[PDB]
Amino acid sequence: SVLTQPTSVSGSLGQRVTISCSGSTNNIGIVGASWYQQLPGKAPKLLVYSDGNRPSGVPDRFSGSNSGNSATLTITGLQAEDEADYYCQSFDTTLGAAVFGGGTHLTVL
Amino acid sequence: EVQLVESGGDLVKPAGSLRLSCVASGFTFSSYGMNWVRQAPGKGLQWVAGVNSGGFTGYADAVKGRFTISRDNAKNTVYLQMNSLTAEDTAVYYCAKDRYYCTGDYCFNLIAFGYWGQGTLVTVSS
Amino acid sequence: GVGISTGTFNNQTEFKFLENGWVYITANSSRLVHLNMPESENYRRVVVNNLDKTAVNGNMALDDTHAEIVTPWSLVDANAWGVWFNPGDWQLIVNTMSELHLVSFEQEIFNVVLKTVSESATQPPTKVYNNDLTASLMVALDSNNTMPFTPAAMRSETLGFYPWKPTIPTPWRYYFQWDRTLIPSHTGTSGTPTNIYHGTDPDDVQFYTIENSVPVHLLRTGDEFATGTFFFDCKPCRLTHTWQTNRALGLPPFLNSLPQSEGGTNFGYIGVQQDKRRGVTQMGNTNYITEATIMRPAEVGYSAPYYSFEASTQGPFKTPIAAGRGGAQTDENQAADGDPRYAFGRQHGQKTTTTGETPERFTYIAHQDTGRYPEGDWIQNINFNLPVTDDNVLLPTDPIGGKTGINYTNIFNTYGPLTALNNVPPVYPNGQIWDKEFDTDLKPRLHVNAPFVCQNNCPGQLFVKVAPNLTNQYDPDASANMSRIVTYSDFWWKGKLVFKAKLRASHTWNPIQQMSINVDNQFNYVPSNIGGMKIVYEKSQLAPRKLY
Amino acid sequence: GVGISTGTFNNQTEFKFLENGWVYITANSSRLVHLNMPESENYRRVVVNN
Repeated sequence: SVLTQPTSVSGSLGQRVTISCSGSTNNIGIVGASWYQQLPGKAPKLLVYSDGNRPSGVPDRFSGSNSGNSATLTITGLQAEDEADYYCQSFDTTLGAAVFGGGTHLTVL
Repeated sequence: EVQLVESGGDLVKPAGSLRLSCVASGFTFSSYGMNWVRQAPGKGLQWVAGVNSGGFTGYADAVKGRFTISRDNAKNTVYLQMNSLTAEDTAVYYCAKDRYYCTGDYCFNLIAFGYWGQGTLVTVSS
Repeated sequence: GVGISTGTFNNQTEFKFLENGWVYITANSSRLVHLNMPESENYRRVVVNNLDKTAVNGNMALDDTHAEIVTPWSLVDANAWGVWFNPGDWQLIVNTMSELHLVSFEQEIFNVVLKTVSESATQPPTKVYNNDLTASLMVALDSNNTMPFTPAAMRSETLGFYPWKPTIPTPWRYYFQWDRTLIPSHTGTSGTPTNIYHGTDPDDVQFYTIENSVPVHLLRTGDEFATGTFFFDCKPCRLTHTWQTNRALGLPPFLNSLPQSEGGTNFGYIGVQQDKRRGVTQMGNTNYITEATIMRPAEVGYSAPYYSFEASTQGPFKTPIAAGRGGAQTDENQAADGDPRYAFGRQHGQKTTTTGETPERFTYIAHQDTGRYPEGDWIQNINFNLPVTDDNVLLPTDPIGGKTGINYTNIFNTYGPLTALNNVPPVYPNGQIWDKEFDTDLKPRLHVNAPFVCQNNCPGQLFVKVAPNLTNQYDPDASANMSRIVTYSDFWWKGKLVFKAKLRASHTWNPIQQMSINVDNQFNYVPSNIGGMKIVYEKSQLAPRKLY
Repeated sequence: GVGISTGTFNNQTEFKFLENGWVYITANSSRLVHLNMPESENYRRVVVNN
């Protein structure tokens, strides 16, 4: 199993942007998405929990939502440092395995 | 704060075996499950395995039956024995710890979270 | 006779067993006690008023103001666990015993030595300590419990926990009556709310003195004083804990479909649609029967307005609660209210080779789950239409009074005719063993400080003093401080506490948890190379027991 | 009789204390044994040589 994601997304400095992920009843419809950010060559760092909360030190810009078999991540006040690859994550209740999305690259203009 | 470290990644011939190691500090290693996640150069992520406190283990089908994961609760260390490696296993491997304390067979290995370590690189070729 | 001894030092613990699985635990403790002469012989009425600290808005919790009488007497208190049992004996009691009773208590003062100091004042400093064979140690056993009861454990001012280290007694004081008001504030309130101290109302004034209330025994360097055995009347203490919460009381539901292979995901299934289940519930306006909604005999544990501060004539105090959080055993950061925190020093556990005034602390996470997890509670409108809408459920995340960090659970109480709760576990070594029952018409069900509480009366306190060793220039008409010869007394103390305990029995296929030495805790029970010792806290209710 | 039971099942491990710190340990152990008839009603003298 796998979660679908868009290949890439673009946004201008200071504007808002959105990213989406899709799954199924047994991965997203039961356990919400957790969004990760990966800088070039670095280990990824989480942005938003399925709980809807953010870890300590994560800017308020990011926020996440969930609806049925899909989830969505948004950035408010897009900044140059936000240019990175992003991934959705969930848990396939049937296979009992963590399922990671296909990844998305965000471009800051 | 939670800190994880990894070692053991190296270039190795196809087949054979290789053994990774990840070490932890700052949190109660016993109460939390530990997971490995891997990513090929420029490719997406893929969960490898997880091991709850009781010695119960979980694996993805891509490795299920090939790799064997374990823990040493007395040293906050987890090991991943990667037998029967093939070229497709070439990837970077990271060590993670779930957010929510958990133990036993019925325990989900990884739900959401982990202070992922710096990771170790692995290549299979000859 | 000056040259004759009057007692024997004995710090042994004996386990004489009996029929029917009972053991008589006689714990003998001896100590060398060191007592100086009191700073003054006069009973002082003193007032503490930390106006500077409490004037800062939002620090009301830091209030310390009070009134006390400072007496010239020192109190010998052996009402702590470490005074009596060493780590090994505690291991034995907690691992092999199920219940523990209190039987008797004795103590005596023997081998009294009184010495006087002379300083030469010569340019190279030097001094001499000389014996005073006719000097006396004043001893007063308050057998009638006439003086206010002042258990030293609450302040970590009890006798020491090592036989080979001498110990001091504690300067004795007791509370006067003060009327004090303090309106709480926050960092943001304007000006300064009232922080006033009013004084004493004449109808609550009680000035006690040892001299006018208790016989005083004048022990010279060859005398002895023995209190006499006291016998207790307390209820039994349990060395086993309860895990069953309300969700674990009674018969589970029959699982009409069961797993067929081992696997983390191979759960079971009750197998019947919820609105179609047979059972009994108190919720008369629904047909859903669920583990959260199925009838249970009663309530295990209760919720309280935790961190409530309540004001009375003497100022704010924290509303005490019986038990703490549930599941906090896995995370120290969630100790929260209920579970006690002990601060203590080198007489009572702290690594004896540590410099500074910082005390070792631990919070005692209990083993019994008569607790609560406030983040999971919810109040929902009576209609119980599900899933619940925003307006029909009050969640632990919702505001109270508009304060974003005060939720309904902070002002919530669920104590009723159905609450089943347990007594507090003993805390080794800084815990208290026994306490006196309040002299109120209606009495509390338990004390949060000590496991054993006393029905009729129990042991009298022991007060010590050095007699006035006057110089030849005494003049009772003088207004100045009375000129005394510097004198101090070293007397041996021996006590005997007799317990009655029952030997546990294996009730289950599986082993239970026990206190055990391991490669981690190893160096907590042996002296350091330079000879320093420590006593780490130990659990007392490891073995589980069936609540229902 | 054919229709009457001739014994009672029992596992219980009973601890009974005496004076002077001794304890009696009575260990009851009860099983159900299953016994097929032997392969041959004769004794056999056999050699194994690997």
